[PDB]
Amino acid sequence: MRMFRVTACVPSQTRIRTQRELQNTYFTKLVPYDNWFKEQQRIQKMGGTIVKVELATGRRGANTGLA
Amino acid sequence: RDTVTSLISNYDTTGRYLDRDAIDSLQSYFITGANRVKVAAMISANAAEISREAGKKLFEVVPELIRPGGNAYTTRRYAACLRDMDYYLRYSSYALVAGNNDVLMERVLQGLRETYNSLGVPIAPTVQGIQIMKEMVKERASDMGVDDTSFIDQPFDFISREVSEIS
Amino acid sequence: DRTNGGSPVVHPQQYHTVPTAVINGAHQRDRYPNHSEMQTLSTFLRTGLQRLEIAQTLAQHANEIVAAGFQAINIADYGAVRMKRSMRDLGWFLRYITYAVVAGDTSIITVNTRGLRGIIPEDVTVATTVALQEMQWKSLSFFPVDSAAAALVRRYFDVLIADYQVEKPSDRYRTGVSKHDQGLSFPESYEDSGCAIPRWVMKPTLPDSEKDAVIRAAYRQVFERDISGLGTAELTQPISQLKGEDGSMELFIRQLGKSRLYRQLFYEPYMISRSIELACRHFLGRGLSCMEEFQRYFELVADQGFSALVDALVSSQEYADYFGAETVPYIRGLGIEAQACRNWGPQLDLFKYSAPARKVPQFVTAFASYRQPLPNQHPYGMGNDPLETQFGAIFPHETTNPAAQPVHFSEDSRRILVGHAHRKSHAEISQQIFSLQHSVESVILAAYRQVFGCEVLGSQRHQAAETQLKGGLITVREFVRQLAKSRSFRQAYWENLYMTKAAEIIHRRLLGRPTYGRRETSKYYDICGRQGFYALVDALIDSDDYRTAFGENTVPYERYVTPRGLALRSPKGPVAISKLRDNPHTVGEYMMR
Amino acid sequence: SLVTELILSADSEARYPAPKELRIFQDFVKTGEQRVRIAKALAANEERIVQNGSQKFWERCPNTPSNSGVDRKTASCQRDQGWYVRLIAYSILAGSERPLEDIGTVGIKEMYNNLEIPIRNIAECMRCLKEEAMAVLSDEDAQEVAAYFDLIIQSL
Amino acid sequence: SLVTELILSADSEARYPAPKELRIFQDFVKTGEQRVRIAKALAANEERIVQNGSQKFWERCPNTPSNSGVDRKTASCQRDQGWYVRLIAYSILAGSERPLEDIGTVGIKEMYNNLEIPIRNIAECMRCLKEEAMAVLSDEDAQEVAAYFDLIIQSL
Amino acid sequence: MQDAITTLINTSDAQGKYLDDSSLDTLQEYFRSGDLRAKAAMTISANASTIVTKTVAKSLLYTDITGPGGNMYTCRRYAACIRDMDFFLRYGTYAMLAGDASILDERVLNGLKETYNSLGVPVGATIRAVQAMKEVVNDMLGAEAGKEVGYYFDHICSGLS
Amino acid sequence: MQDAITTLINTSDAQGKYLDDSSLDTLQEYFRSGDLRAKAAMTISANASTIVTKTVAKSLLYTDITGPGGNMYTCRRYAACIRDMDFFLRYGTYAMLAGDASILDERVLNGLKETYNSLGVPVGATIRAVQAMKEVVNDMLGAEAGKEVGYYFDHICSGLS
Amino acid sequence: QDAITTLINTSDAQGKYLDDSSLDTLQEYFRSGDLRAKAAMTISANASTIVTKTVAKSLLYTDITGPGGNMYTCRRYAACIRDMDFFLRYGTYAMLAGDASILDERVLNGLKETYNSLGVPVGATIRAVQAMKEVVNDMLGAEAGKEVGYYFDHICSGL
Ligand SMILES: *[C@@H](C)[C@H]1/C(=C/c2[nH]c(/C=C3N=C(/C=C4\NC(=O)C(CC)=C4C)C(C)=C\3CCC(=O)O)c(CCC(=O)O)c2C)NC(=O)[C@@H]1C
Ligand SMILES: *[C@H](C)[C@H]1/C(=C/c2[nH]c(/C=C3N=C(/C=C4\NC(=O)C(CC)=C4C)C(C)=C\3CCC(=O)O)c(CCC(=O)O)c2C)NC(=O)[C@@H]1C
Ligand SMILES: *[C@H](C)[C@H]1/C(=C/c2[nH]c(/C=C3N=C(/C=C4\NC(=O)C(CC)=C4C)C(C)=C\3CCC(=O)O)c(CCC(=O)O)c2C)NC(=O)[C@@H]1C
Ligand SMILES: *[C@H](C)[C@H]1/C(=C/c2[nH]c(/C=C3N=C(/C=C4\NC(=O)C(CC)=C4C)C(C)=C\3CCC(=O)O)c(CCC(=O)O)c2C)NC(=O)[C@@H]1C
Ligand SMILES: *[C@H](C)[C@H]1/C(=C/c2[nH]c(/C=C3N=C(/C=C4\NC(=O)C(CC)=C4C)C(C)=C\3CCC(=O)O)c(CCC(=O)O)c2C)NC(=O)[C@@H]1C
Ligand SMILES: *[C@H](C)[C@H]1/C(=C/c2[nH]c(/C=C3N=C(/C=C4\NC(=O)C(CC)=C4C)C(C)=C\3CCC(=O)O)c(CCC(=O)O)c2C)NC(=O)[C@@H]1C
Ligand SMILES: *[C@H](C)[C@H]1/C(=C/c2[nH]c(/C=C3N=C(/C=C4\NC(=O)C(CC)=C4C)C(C)=C\3CCC(=O)O)c(CCC(=O)O)c2C)NC(=O)[C@@H]1C
Ligand SMILES: *[C@H](C)[C@H]1/C(=C/c2[nH]c(/C=C3N=C(/C=C4\NC(=O)C(CC)=C4C)C(C)=C\3CCC(=O)O)c(CCC(=O)O)c2C)NC(=O)[C@@H]1C
Ligand SMILES: CCC1=C(C)/C(=C/C2=NC(=C\c3[nH]c(/C=C4\NC(=O)C(C)=C4CC)c(C)c3CCC(=O)O)/C(CCC(=O)O)=C2C)NC1=O
Ligand SMILES: [Cl-]
Repeated sequence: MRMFRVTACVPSQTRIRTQRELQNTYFTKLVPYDNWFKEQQRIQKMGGTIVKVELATGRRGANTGLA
Repeated sequence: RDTVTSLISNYDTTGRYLDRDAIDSLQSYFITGANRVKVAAMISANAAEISREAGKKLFEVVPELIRPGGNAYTTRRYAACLRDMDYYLRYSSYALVAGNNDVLMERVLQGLRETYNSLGVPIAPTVQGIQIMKEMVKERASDMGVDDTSFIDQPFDFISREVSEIS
Repeated sequence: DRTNGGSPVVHPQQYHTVPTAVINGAHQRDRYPNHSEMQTLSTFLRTGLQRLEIAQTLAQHANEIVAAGFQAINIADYGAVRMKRSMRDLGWFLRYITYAVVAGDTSIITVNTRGLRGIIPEDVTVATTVALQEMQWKSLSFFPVDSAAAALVRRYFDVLIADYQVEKPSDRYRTGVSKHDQGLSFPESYEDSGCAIPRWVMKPTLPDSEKDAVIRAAYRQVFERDISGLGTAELTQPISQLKGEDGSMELFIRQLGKSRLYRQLFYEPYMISRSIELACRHFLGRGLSCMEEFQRYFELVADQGFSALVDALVSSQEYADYFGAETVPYIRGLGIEAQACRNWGPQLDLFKYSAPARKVPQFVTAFASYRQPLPNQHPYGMGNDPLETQFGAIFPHETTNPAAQPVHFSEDSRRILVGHAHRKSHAEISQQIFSLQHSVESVILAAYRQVFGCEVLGSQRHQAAETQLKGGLITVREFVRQLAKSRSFRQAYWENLYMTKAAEIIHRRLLGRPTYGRRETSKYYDICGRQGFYALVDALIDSDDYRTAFGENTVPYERYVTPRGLALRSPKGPVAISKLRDNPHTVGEYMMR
Repeated sequence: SLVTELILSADSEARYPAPKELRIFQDFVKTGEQRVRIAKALAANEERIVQNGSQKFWERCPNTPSNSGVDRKTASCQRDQGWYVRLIAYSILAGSERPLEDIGTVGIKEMYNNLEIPIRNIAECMRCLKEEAMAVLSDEDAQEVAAYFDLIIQSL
Repeated sequence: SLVTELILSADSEARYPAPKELRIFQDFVKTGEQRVRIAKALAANEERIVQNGSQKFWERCPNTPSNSGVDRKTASCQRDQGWYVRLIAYSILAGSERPLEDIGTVGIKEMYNNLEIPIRNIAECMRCLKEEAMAVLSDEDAQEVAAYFDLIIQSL
Repeated sequence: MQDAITTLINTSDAQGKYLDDSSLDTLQEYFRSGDLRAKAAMTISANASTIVTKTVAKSLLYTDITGPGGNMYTCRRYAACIRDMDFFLRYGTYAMLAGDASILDERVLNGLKETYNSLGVPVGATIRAVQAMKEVVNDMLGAEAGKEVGYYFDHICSGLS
Repeated sequence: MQDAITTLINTSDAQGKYLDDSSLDTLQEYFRSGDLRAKAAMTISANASTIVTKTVAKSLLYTDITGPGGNMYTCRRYAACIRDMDFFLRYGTYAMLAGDASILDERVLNGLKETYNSLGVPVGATIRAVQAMKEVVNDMLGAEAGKEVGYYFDHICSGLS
Repeated sequence: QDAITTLINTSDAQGKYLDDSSLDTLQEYFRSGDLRAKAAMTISANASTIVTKTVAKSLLYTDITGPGGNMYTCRRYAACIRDMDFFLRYGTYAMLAGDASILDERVLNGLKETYNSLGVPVGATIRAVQAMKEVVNDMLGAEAGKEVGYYFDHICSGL
């Protein structure tokens, strides 16, 4: 299935992480196509600066066979 | 659901339009809304004092709760009980703004007895402290100048009635 | 008044000892404790000599310790109650120091002391820390300070003073995730008392064994157990993509969810709603908060399948807020975050490892039926309602497939029963009566078919009562009582039965109707518990309802049932509930005018 | 239906249908032709049976709500008479009065008391309808229909 | 078992077991050694009591479906005899006829009438096994086994 | 319970009319199958125990269901199975003579799957046994009346299933 | 009502053989613990009311579960709690004497959790009362019979928890 | 909850210092703790061999491993083995704690409902756990085997 290689840093603005709830924000992550719209919207909702979006798997203009 | 949305939903489920009894009740709620917002403001300004002093008065009248047998003995349980007091005060203030106990129905009485029986929390000191909170908000509302203390009487009584047992 | 979500047995941890913390760690890693955890336990049990004797000497000299314990306050100005609480607090602090010394952990001190700065009136905090320092000095004064465990007592007193000097620590907040989700607050004392849960974070540069530990914890979160030892966890492409620099823990959680292993475990044996609840456990670490959350999930599954539900759970705001990108989901229970009362019963039955043992979806039933009136149910739950067949005491087992909906009925509450009298007619219900159907023999047989819903074997015949009734020595009522006091009746309806279930089924066989409420059921249960089986049989036969309905010469017959009984007795539906619409016209087929 | 009475009689005492129940069954399944003919005749002349019953009913007892001038009340009365003689046809076909009972004469009294129509007026109208059923049917068919008309008469 | 009869007798009157019931319990747990010995003997010689029972049961009443030439029916008869002597051993260990009744002698008549085997020939075969149980067991043990064999004779 | 005349009457009554022509020839079909239905009921009533005997001998005997650990071991369990078969055959006779499967709905198949699953009575083997009973009754009543009673037997099997 | 004898017979009977040597060792164990089980049951019968008095004294009194608004308030509820405690004592004794807890499993623990959740009876509190009863019987009997009956008391708690 | 937690819970519920009998109970726990730990280590190093021997002596060549049994269908066998490992390791947890609370909170609650829903024989489970008690006894020694068979018997009590 066609994948997105996405690097983004999503900051927290509504919670203070005490010592363990802190995880990371600068993630590079392979994203499936059918979820990337919702992941882009989610990390835009939380307030993340998306610095790098490329097509990891699949080609451009695929009429079929892309999944 | 506040009074408005509850009454509207009832008439929706029976299919009637608004009759004059509903218009009178809605106008009554809209007139009482100034007092309701005033009480919400005083509550938001003195909530920590009200909840904590009600806990203190309850532990004075019910002495056993801070004694070692009681389920508010240590400061962990003491802080948990005072946080429950803040919970009751906050959702009773929500119901005071709304004028309806739906908020209490879905967010206070949705399993409170099950939790308090699972943890061994005594029900009747909880409702006694709820009544101390109600008398406290009643008296500083009367000092504030609100003659009608009927509105602030109802959410604490509803929580007490739904939580308490049957003697 | 409202239906019950269940009050499960909960053990809230007030602190941690040394053995409890080590066993908690080993348990939360799903392994035997290892050599360093072994050294933890064995070294603490080695110091147990010194710890127990420290507690011995402190408890022995406690009176003088608190007698010895800035501007010193006046007794008369402070108050008698406040002086009493000062002395009580001081003895309490010393007791908790000895508790910590024996337990080997200052978790009890730190949990119970850290947020005490303003609980104590905070104008006497200088007096409080001076008194605690003087207790430290005295406790060390009669416990020789050269190189002994007086260093330990100094450290524990120092930890107590350091916890007490910590000012207002912020309560933890479980913020509401939607308009239907209530936000919750959480004291830090309750957070620090709660059992430590490992936070398995997978970074791309971790060693292999740490990565495999994170994989195993991902299996334990999602598949509820370690599947890596089995060859079913052959997911070499997802694991391999996860280990190196790509395919992070969120993508791996999604790949675990959409795998056919997860479908075989938590989607194939379940209906959609129970599957949604289990997915909520396995991908967010918590159960359904509210009904509207379940509406969202159920509609989404209905138009897009369960894999899209997994995609939506792991793609949600709450998932990235708690578990982010590379943190394994963890179960969010009692001390981990603040708990809601709304889903207390279902979520504590869901976090338990026996959550797949329940098939009927616990969250939706509780959430929906709280917003509904009381159900038609036996007062001691639905397991006490037998199956309305001709014979056989068929009750729902509490353990085999628990489909339990607990409900509190009042003492005066009465069950609505569907009577056969108002229904049907007469000469339609007087065919099932069998008074004095005039032959004696038929009346013996019908009294059997009431007492035991089918005709019984010869060894179960009460032939002496047959001879008595054929001779006219006893009437029909006494014969029915003798059949209900026969041994085979006791075996059929009293021995292999829960006692209130036994009482209810004997009431249904001897009265022809279910009980109404806690009046009747309470009286029968009290009778059969303080007096026994034959006493209940005699009290049911001599019950006024038996005399009003069945008199003395009439065999008992079924008169009332539960509405579920008629729903069983109409599998094609009820007769005429609204006029049918045979040959209707719908839009589209009409529009092609 | 009489088949249902035979089965519930064979049932409720846990036994197969006795030879005598089968004998009544063969008698009924051979009288079914006459029952079908009676029902067809009743369905054919229902309208005029109701009109003539209303004629005799309004002649003999005119102090009823049906002839108080309101056309809707007498439309309801016309339809009630038609429904009752339809139930008579149903009980004719079924061989027993159970259709008549379970459809029209179980809670009949409280029904008409809620509708405030006096019981004896309904009984008078049913006597009229019984006479109309006599006048349009042969003697055997008149007896078969009049048994169920008497069943209604008892029920009021 | 005798224990289960003592508990169920203590039950159904909502009272703790009497001194007499517990006295019978002490006597039984003393006799348990002899009862285990009887069970071991029956389990040791099951094959030969079944063989000799078949021998004399065919020598007395040959008008049975057993010796009708079908060797499968003979195998079934041998297995039934073995199951019933095993049930007797179970009653010996339990000290009550509860294993004999609950597994063996409640639905004797419906089972063997459905199986078409006539009842009293099984009664004869059980007399035959009773005589063999006399022939191989000591006198107290023989009487203890005889109680349950007579219970079987009552059952058929 | 309901029969063929009763359910035709009730559908027509729900529509608010008399018996229409289609229900009329359905009622003629009933009124001409009645004599063979009564004779089939009489023949079943003459040989009920023999039918159960052949049924168990061909479907349940000489299996693990009758050996130790099986459902039909411990003789009273065999008797309970035999009495359930008597019930199935008697109520199939009731549904055949009635002409409607209603009596099976209100007195047999209600809660029966729940009852058998509660007792551990295997339901697939019970379906096999009821269809064996269908073969036994098809054997000596003939095809036609055998087909008529096998319809209600298959309804029993569907209700168990 | 199943006991150690009847459980042994039923596992031997489901397989279809006689009781084997290890089962006979278990049978001997029951046959030689019978005397102390009877002596313990006689002592429990003599002192059951004293047990329940002591049990409620050390576990259920002087907590606000007993004061107003408790589950032990409204004196019929106190009598109900005492009557339930008597039943747990009697049925733990019945399970102890017979050797297996089948009477507990079939008479008490099947649906008592649903009943106590329906009445609002605090389940953790009644578990605490059962183990207080276990400790009381431990105190007035000794170790051996004490642990033998505390086995089934802990079984009651497991059926509750 | 270990033995220390239950002891301090009683003492704090009655609101006193640790009493001499309570200190004596802690003494028995603390100075039997070294043999408890040693038993824990060798139970950790030999858990697989114990489970093997216990299935061999209690659960093999009975008709529950045969067709139609509960340990037919190899995944059910692996589930059976894993249940035995869970019972061994949680009895070890309780042995190290000195209290049966980890059993009551993580094993015995949830187990009877699961086994009765899945159709698992309770009797075969208890005979397997008692075989485990015998095997650990044989490979450990009478005292350590008795101290861990107390918790194995608690698990059998909850079944
Ligand atoms: C004083 C009020 C009494 C008291 C309280 C007490 N409560 C707990 C624990 C909890 N309380 C709650 C309550 C709520 N959750 C909700 O969602 C709502 C509505 C907003 C309420 C009221 C919950 C869920 C818990 C569990 C822990 C948690 O914080 O999530 C305790 C601690 C229990 C323990 O022993 O650990 C206490 C002490 N105790 C008394 O004695 C007073 C009568
Ligand atoms: C339609 C024929 C009748 C009807 C339906 C109705 N259902 C609901 C709500 C729900 N229905 C379900 C059902 C299922 N859960 C499953 O897992 C499966 C899949 C096999 C089914 C069929 C559930 C869980 C709900 C709740 C979630 C949801 O609302 O979507 C409603 C709404 C009830 C409410 O209060 O909103 C309705 C109306 N109602 C009728 O009158 C028809 C006869
Ligand atoms: C021998 C003493 C008599 C006899 C025996 C005979 N039996 C059968 C067949 C069966 N016997 C049984 C019996 C039992 N089932 C149980 O559960 C119990 C345990 C308490 C018993 C005793 C059964 C069920 C059968 C059927 C086969 C099976 O087990 O599946 C036969 C053969 C009948 C045939 O042809 O099917 C025979 C011959 N016959 C005599 O004449 C002796 C008096
Ligand atoms: C026989 C073909 C199968 C079989 C049967 C079997 N049944 C039982 C026990 C019961 N059967 C019933 C059934 C009914 N109750 C009703 O009212 C009706 C009509 C709706 C039926 C059919 C009931 C209630 C019981 C329990 C009480 C009683 O025995 O009377 C058993 C006994 C099982 C047990 O442990 O008691 C058995 C063996 N078993 C087979 O193997 C056949 C496939
Ligand atoms: C005083 C008139 C008599 C007396 C009293 C006495 N009572 C107790 C202990 C208890 N009494 C109660 C009472 C009630 N609970 C109810 O629900 C009702 C009705 C509302 C009543 C009256 C309770 C609950 C207890 C238990 C203790 C507790 O509250 O936890 C004692 C103490 C006995 C002991 O050892 O606990 C005493 C002495 N004594 C007399 O001499 C008078 C005749
Ligand atoms: C006592 C230790 C605890 C307690 C008990 C309590 N229980 C009830 C009421 C009932 N208890 C039962 C129990 C059983 N049913 C059975 O068949 C068996 C015997 C095997 C048992 C144990 C039942 C059925 C009832 C209901 C009786 C009724 O309908 O009145 C109550 C009273 C409930 C009420 O509100 O009246 C109480 C108080 N409560 C505690 O706090 C103790 C921890
Ligand atoms: C033969 C190719 C190899 C071999 C075999 C061997 N097997 C056993 C013992 C058992 N085998 C099983 C197998 C299964 N049970 C199932 O349910 C399934 C699914 C169909 C399987 C495959 C079991 C459970 C046993 C235990 C016995 C029992 O049934 O209770 C043994 C004996 C081992 C022992 O220690 O006794 C042996 C020898 N041995 C070889 O050398 C071959 C490679
Ligand atoms: C084996 C000796 C016995 C046996 C076992 C058996 N168990 C299952 C299935 C499960 N067992 C559990 C139990 C637990 N899981 C845990 O994490 C814990 C410890 C905290 C326990 C106690 C669970 C939850 C299951 C469900 C599925 C799973 O495999 O995890 C099976 C399979 C049952 C089935 O049909 O799926 C078996 C065979 N069965 C016997 O007959 C032995 C006596
Ligand atoms: C570590 C054990 C522990 C302690 C000591 C503790 C503290 C505590 N004392 C408390 C309170 C006080 N301590 C004190 C007194 C002291 N506490 C001290 O240690 C000293 C030396 C002083 C100053 C003289 C006072 C005046 C109060 C007022 C209580 C009230 O507000 O009504 C409370 C509140 C509950 C109660 O009234 O019982 C708590 C929770 N809670 C714990 O868990
Ligand atoms: Cl330390």
